[PDB]
Amino acid sequence: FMVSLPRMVYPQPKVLTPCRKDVLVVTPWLAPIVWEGTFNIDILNEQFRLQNTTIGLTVFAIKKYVAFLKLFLETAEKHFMVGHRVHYYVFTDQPAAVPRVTLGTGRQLSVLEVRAYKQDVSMRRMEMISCERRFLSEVDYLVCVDVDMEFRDHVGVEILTPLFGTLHPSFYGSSREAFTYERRPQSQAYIPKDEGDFYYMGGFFGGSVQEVQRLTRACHQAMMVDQANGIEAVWHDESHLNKYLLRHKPTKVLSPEYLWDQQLLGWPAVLRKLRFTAVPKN
Amino acid sequence: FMVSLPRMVYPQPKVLTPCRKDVLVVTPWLAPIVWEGTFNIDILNEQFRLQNTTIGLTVFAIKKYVAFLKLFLETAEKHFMVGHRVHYYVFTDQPAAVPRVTLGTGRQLSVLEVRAYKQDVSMRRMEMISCERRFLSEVDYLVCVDVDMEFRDHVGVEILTPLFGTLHPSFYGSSREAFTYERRPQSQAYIPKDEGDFYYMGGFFGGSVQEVQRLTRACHQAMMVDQANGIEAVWHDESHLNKYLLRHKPTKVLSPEYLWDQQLLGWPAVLRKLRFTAVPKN
Ligand SMILES: O=c1ccn([C@@H]2O[C@H](COP(=O)(O)OP(=O)(O)O)[C@@H](O)[C@H]2O)c(=O)[nH]1
Ligand SMILES: O=c1ccn([C@@H]2O[C@H](COP(=O)(O)OP(=O)(O)O)[C@@H](O)[C@H]2O)c(=O)[nH]1
Ligand SMILES: OC[C@H]1O[C@@H](O)[C@H](O)[C@@H](O)[C@H]1O
Ligand SMILES: OC[C@H]1O[C@@H](O)[C@H](O)[C@@H](O)[C@H]1O
Ligand SMILES: [Mn+2]
Ligand SMILES: [Mn+2]
Repeated sequence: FMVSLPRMVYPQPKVLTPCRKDVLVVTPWLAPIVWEGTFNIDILNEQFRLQNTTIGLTVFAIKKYVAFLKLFLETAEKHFMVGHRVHYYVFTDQPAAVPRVTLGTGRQLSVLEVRAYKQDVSMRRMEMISCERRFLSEVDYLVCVDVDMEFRDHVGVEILTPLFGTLHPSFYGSSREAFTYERRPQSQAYIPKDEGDFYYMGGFFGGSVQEVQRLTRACHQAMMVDQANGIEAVWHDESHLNKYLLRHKPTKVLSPEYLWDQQLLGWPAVLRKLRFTAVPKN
Repeated sequence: FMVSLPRMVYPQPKVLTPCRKDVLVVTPWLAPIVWEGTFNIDILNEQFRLQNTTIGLTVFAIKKYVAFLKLFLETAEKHFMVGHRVHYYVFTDQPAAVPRVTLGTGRQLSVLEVRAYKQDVSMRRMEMISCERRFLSEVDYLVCVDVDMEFRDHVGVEILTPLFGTLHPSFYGSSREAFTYERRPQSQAYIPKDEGDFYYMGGFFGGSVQEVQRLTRACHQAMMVDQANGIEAVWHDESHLNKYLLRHKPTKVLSPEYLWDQQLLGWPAVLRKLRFTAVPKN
């Protein structure tokens, strides 16, 4: 049950003025595409706080990638769901290498030890995410991200929805035939040249716990099939995520504001904010 | 559980071209505003058929308004949720005056006899809608409309969502201070001049059965309070609907395509289609 919003004073939305005219702000299946200027964060904050929403954030830091956790977590503290309940889940082969990061109130961190693999590290995240009962008991939404990243600006409840993917920053202006989907029919991830909505980035997806369990289960089952058949998708888990989201349309799509690489792509005018960005690495 | 969509061939959405640049297509709380050009109905049809969705449509035809049912129902047959399961619920004081209208397969009609009131006819719909157990057993969504209307074009599953309202065709270009909300603080429907997103039309709202029961319960309770206090809102149930939807934001908003009056307002260029329209009356 959702109680009433309180009185709020904010600018009237005007139907005969769009804020954003430069970009597509809704998918053809009526999912919002989240850009700056499309949301009033005060209204969304009220809505989600009235539900006491808890957001879980998963991150893998295996082998040398433990080095990325300090900046990841410190900047998450500045920018990620501030004001909301947050539970970080750090999956690592080196529990003792997890930095001691000071958290704001209502935020917690759990360290989950996993085995290190010798592509497989990236690909095994789906299996490892699909800690199932734990998440259902502890959080409302799961957000699943790469560790070699930093938050530079607001990443908040505007992302939350049953199922979301993020537009890959190298492909948002590309035609579908250019997308690097898996193109071999022998793979479970196969997508023909005349199919596809978007090319989603494997490093930032999420949703409700139920929908995230569904996705990671389906992608892990599809990768197992490929394994059995002696085929490895061109972009590993990302290929499978793309096949899933083609057949199960996300209920929001995040703009490239939410997964950017300023060294490789600069700062185009279409991006008002650079919210979550790649950290330079070998 | 939602099974996979089948392969489909359709135009790629392009992120750096919006279809609609002339109008706001998403609210500041990230609800789509449904205009022609914003949706691919093939994708939406697939999604909703995979769920075997059943849509209930409520209409009141009391006293002389029974005359409007033939055209209402015949045009609903041509345009309303065609291909989906539909259950019409016709609330009337004259069961024998309900015309015999031939229905397509998978569609049914029930006649529910009510008492006629001597404003009260309009206002009592909320109470009468909130047949509660019946709807929960028989339909997935409820759509609640005025009878003095005709379908002229497609009205389909693009509307379905947990909770929707429709932009009133006289006010979609107006500033909020011009909206005819109830302005007396003594009414439960009161909305101050600096509040309000939109002015929703009382003649077309809906949602999931749960959310529609919530709305009609809340509006009926608020009208009872007003009654007890000797105040009748300026626009009756519509005033209360507007207060509800201010405090409980709809998950889609329908454009004025979905409730138009061509005699009073013509056919502006911003309306690509006129889908559900007023029938001329005294
Ligand atoms: O040795 C490794 C390789 C990968 N990863 C995790 O897998 C994610 C995906 O790998 P990576 O970021 O290297 O892919 P890229 O973004 O360079 O294509 C990383 O962010 C880490 O979260 C890891 O923890 N250790
Ligand atoms: O005598 C009446 C008055 C109203 N209504 C029902 O209440 C709705 C709202 O009334 P009306 O359409 O007259 O409001 P208007 O659109 O003229 O302001 C009507 O469409 C009918 O569905 C009715 O059935 N009989
Ligand atoms: O073409 C797909 C690839 O594009 C790269 O820019 C990215 O580093 C890879 O991880 C993969 O997403
Ligand atoms: O101002 C509100 C009113 O606007 C009229 O156009 C309509 O006929 C009324 O039923 C009411 O909605
Ligand atoms: Mn990465
Ligand atoms: Mn009417």
